[PDB]
Amino acid sequence: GLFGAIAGFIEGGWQGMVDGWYGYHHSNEQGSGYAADKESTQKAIDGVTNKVNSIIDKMNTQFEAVGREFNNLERRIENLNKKMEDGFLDVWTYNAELLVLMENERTLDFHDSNVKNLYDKVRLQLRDNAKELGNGCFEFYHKCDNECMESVRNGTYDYPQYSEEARLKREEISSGR
Amino acid sequence: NGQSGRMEFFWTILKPNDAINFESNGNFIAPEYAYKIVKKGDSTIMKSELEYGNCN
Ligand SMILES: *[C@@H]1O[C@H](CO)[C@@H](O[C@@H]2O[C@H](CO)[C@@H](O)[C@H](O)[C@H]2NC(C)=O)[C@H](O)[C@H]1NC(C)=O
Ligand SMILES: *[C@@H]1O[C@H](CO)[C@@H](O)[C@H](O)[C@H]1NC(C)=O
Repeated sequence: GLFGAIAGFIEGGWQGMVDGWYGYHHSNEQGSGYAADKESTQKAIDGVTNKVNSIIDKMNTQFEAVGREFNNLERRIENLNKKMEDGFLDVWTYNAELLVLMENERTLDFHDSNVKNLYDKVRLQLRDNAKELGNGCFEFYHKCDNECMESVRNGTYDYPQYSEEARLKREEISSGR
Repeated sequence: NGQSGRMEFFWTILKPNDAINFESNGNFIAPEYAYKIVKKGDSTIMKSELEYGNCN
């Protein structure tokens, strides 16, 4: 994908996160578990919902054939009528098909972007209090219990509060144990 | 349909308060019944071989 997240550096998705499109999996002393990100999933639903509505709305006026009859010596205008009417069915079919194809790509790329951005949200909260492992996961340099996890999930992680514990752990790791 | 003669029909929309005056000397096929246009609206002449489906 254009944003390299879905079926990219995050290889494959989670059958087990059922309550949203994007979210988190965590793992600590008290266990592990999945949790949807409500806010991103909601922005996405808003986007896609609006998109589907805009498509319906723009296709609202659009050519509507009407039947006209012509006698056997009005063949030139019967042909001009057929071609005019076929001409519009063709313009409109192209418009619908191409809009659908073009917007499908954008939609699929929109979600990809949404996962990248969420990953980056967590990345820039944690900074060097966690280590980027490369598969979509962060490994903390400090103990992070369920309360601390939620703080990551909801925008509230206090970096200063853990950084001391973080610097001690990074220290132990560089030194070799 | 067994006939070599021909019949050629004509028509007009006769506005309210106006009259139509015929005069003839032969070969006239005269009106007996005519049609008041009681209501106007959206419709169409569909071309279909199908029949009434008792549905809506
Ligand atoms: C058809 O009949 C009516 C009368 O029943 C005629 O109505 C008169 O027409 C004149 C001219 O059009 C009007 O100005 C008057 O209002 C009507 N006069 C009267 C005395 O009612 C009408 O003219 C007739 N139409 C034709 C074409 O002869
Ligand atoms: C975010 O997470 C913490 C849990 O550590 C919680 O106490 C806080 O109230 C949450 N804030 C909001 C706005 O939900």
